[PDB]
Amino acid sequence: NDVTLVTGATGFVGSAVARVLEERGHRLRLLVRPTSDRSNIAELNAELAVGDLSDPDTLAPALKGVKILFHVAADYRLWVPDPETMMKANVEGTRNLMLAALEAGVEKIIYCSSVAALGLRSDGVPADETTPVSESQVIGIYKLSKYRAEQEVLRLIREKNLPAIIVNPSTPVGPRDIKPTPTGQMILDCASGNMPAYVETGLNIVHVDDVAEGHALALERGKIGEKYILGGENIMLGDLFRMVSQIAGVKPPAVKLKQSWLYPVALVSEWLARGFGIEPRVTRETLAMSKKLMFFSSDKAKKELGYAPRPARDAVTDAIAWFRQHGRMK
Amino acid sequence: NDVTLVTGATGFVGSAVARVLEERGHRLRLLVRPTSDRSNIAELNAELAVGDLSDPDTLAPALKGVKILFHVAADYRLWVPDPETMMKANVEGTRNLMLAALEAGVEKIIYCSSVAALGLRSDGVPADETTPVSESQVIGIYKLSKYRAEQEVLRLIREKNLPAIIVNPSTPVGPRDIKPTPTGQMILDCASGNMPAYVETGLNIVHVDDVAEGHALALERGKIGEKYILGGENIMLGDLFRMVSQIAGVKPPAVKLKQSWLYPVALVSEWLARGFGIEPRVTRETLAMSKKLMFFSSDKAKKELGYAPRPARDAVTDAIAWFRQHGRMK
Amino acid sequence: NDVTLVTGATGFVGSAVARVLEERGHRLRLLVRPTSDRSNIAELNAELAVGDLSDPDTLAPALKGVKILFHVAADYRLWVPDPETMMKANVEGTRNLMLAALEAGVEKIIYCSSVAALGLRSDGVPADETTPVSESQVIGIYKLSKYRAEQEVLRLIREKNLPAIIVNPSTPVGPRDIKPTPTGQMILDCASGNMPAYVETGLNIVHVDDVAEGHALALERGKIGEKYILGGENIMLGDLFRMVSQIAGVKPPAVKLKQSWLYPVALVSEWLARGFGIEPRVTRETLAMSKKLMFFSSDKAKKELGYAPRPARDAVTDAIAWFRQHGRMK
Ligand SMILES: [Hg+2]
Ligand SMILES: [Hg+2]
Ligand SMILES: [Hg+2]
Ligand SMILES: [Hg+2]
Ligand SMILES: [Hg+2]
Ligand SMILES: [Hg+2]
Repeated sequence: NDVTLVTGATGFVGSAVARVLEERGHRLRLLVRPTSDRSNIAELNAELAVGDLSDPDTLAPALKGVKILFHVAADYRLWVPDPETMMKANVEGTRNLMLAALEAGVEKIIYCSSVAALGLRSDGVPADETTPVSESQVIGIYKLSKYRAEQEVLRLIREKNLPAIIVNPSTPVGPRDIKPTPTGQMILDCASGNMPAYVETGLNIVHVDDVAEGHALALERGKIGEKYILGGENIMLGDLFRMVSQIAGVKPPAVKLKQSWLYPVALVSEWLARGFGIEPRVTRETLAMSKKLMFFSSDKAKKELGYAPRPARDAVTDAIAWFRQHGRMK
Repeated sequence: NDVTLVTGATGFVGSAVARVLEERGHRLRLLVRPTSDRSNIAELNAELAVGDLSDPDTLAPALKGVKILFHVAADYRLWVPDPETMMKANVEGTRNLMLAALEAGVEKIIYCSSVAALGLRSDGVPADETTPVSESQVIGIYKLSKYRAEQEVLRLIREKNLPAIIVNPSTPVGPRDIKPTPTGQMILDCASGNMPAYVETGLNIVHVDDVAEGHALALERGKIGEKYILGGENIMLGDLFRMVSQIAGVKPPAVKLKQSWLYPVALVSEWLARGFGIEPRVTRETLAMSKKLMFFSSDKAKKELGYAPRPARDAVTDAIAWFRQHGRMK
Repeated sequence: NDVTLVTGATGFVGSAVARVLEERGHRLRLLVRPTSDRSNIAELNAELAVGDLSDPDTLAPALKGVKILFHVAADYRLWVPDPETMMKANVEGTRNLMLAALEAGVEKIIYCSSVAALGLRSDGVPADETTPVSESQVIGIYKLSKYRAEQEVLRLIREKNLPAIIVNPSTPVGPRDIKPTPTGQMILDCASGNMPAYVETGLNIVHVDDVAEGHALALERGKIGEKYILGGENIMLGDLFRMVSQIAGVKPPAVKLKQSWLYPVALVSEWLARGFGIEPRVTRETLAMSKKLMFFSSDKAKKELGYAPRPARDAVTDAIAWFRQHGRMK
């Protein structure tokens, strides 16, 4: 009657979301995989349900007696040999979960999505929940997957009155980055001195604990059918590495490749594929999309939810302090 | 009773075919998906039906009262980040549409397929509808998708009495190339003096209005179960570029890369994959297939349907003009 | 119920299976695909059921009156342009087949899997049936495919009482390598003097007929539910080539690339991908997995089954002769 189910709780975001809910005193049930590793888990007094999103039979048991569902992705950019197969399984998995929660009579669903599902501006002014997005401008399987999944949730919200509120975190950094996420691995390589080169670009960094808190705020004050960007700070990658290096007491990376220098590679790529009669993975048309800065505003969640992200330097600082104490810099 | 249905009408080939059928006085229904840009369409006075091939349930309404179906590929050679997923949708969609059309009692189906579904020769004698082809000779997802789709149409002709005539256009060029098409893009790069190199290739260029006409002609004179190639001119790529440059009044590109110089990249490609335990995208064997000239004959369509295509010059000349009037070039 | 059924008999590994089953006086029936060139079923005394693992309906017929089933994948490491689609087809073709075998009352099933489905050691001690594996450790699609299909067969064994014994060959070398197999290609490139360089790995080479023997020996002495490695010799790739070259009467390749030299290539690949916003196909984590020697122990098949394979030397010798006689060597 009173159970909060969170999925993806072994992940970086999932577990931080779980901790927040716990300190707010929800009764937790955590869906985990048959495989799965309960390491940043045992910390939580929590019911554990075992299940798997691709098979709707194991989900009803887990959603019995559940009032509130937080759907958080199991991983965050987990590399795989089969990316197209993973995108189908993740899109369908989300659909099964959403339909199952609907069927079990869950009252409120908070769906964790991502800025990767959202649109971009070209003039370098930060994008928001209103920026138009089209399938034809999405560039990789990671983003395409987040885009398709988010579109599924919006279809179910409209066609079937799914009581879902959507959250779109930017790129979370912070302590407890166990696998390291890709952004963690970059911060680690850099803090360690072993990152000689990099390709410039723009991203938005957000403390993982702020993402977490923002999920709780969406449950408390968010409106069914709305998306809310959960960003922190719009930062260039060079500036990020400047901060990492200054905090870690090390030399910043020597080599900065401008994105416009990838143009020739794009061109060669188109010529190789043509010459071989295959599809290029990368083209000039590809580069012109990925050139855009990934800059987002969190103003909608600021006004509408009282979301208060701490600055990017705080997230980077904690992530490094944690990496040092936990042996990751060796 | 008497409606003509046309899919892919927003695309380059689809809308030409649509226009041709209107000057012939057919009543048009356009199968369309929900976000489709309505801009290429407006000039037609057509019923629009929103429907999605991947799903049988949506098609029966779009087929009520339809005497004639033109199934034209939604896109032409559109790069995607999920080529295999799109292949599944093209192949399954075409099956669905074809079953739904049997179930709705459609009297004629013109199926738009491509020379990419057909077999190639190695003596540089132009191939035709008769050239043998086997699934294992086909080297990219794009050609494989078209080969498999056509096989399905052939199966349903043979097993379920599907009343389909098949049309196999070569590579269409001309006005109204809005995206543009990858070939229009080569036209553009070349016309403006920024294609410094190209890999020698041979292909077959057809005026996009000849493809559209050929489609109308196949309905009026073609026999159920027959494939007809709708080509124009077989031309080497360097000759196509020398022609483009002369028309645009610039210097031809002067760096022509032989295909055989790709060997060492194909070698390095196999060894790199082996060293990383993955599948190479490109092998020595791929390269032997890519070598073959995409030369084709339209003799069957000229003799059986009256098809009278124009030279490549007209196609390229018309493309450049349009590109000029609508600001893609000077 | 008299007939021994074998799929993939047209394959390199099937062609060896039948041969050995003739030598044993099983009454054989060979499942065989409508296309597939029937070259190795040629003068075998066998029934000729035509079928396709993709749909259950061609199977009910071919299975009827069959006591013993050997399921051998027909394509050994076949490069394709659609590898994830092929993995789906191989997993489901195996599920279908196994379900049809239940129906038909088959007593014993011999499943051909592969060491690719198994775990690997980091220390370079040969791994065995017992070595732990998880999905996330798995490096390429071929491996993933083999892994998933076996995880399927293990499920049917467990929960539906599939009467299957599992066999895991290492890498087959010998006569009748038609495509060839990627390894056969490496033997041709080597035997002809066309291999300047190679990356150093370890491999387990097994005479293709010893794999055949192993299949039969598994039938006659092996427990339901158990796996059996069917290997030969663990050798470094370099020694393999010295071996191929001496037998070919040619100079060995003299460029041996260390595995650790790919590390900057992995790095470059991660950066180009980040810059182009696509998923890297190869990363430092990939490289760490693929560094491991593909080394395996056959002790279990030796003890439970009296498997006694020959040295790798014989395999290479049988294979080169075959190549020479069929006119594929310079
Ligand atoms: Hg997320
Ligand atoms: Hg650094
Ligand atoms: Hg077409
Ligand atoms: Hg040019
Ligand atoms: Hg096998
Ligand atoms: Hg060699």
